[PDB]
Amino acid sequence: MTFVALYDYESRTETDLSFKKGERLQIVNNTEGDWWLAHSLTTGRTGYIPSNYVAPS
Amino acid sequence: MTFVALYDYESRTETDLSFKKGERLQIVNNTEGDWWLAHSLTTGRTGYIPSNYVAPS
Repeated sequence: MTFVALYDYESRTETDLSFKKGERLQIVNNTEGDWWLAHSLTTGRTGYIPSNYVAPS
Repeated sequence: MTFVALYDYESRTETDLSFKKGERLQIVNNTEGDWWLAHSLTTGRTGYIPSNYVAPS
């Protein structure tokens, strides 16, 4: 349930978490699901998506 | 490899993808890994993290 940061990470947006190597992090249960980088074949746009919003096909 | 959007989603940041129900989406292989919502026990801050940057403990 608990994880440790392996590397420093600096936030790029208002929503990501900055952290230093060694921090202890706990995953937050979330209705959105894991986020994935996705490319829309329909529109050609690309960006992160909430995985609970999609299904295989 | 291909997914279908089950719901409309409007972008909240510069990095997420907006899409409409029915779009076909392809996952992009990514060095960052899936993103997770996490709470730092070390700093008390909370936000999304790249899962490849951490390890269980």
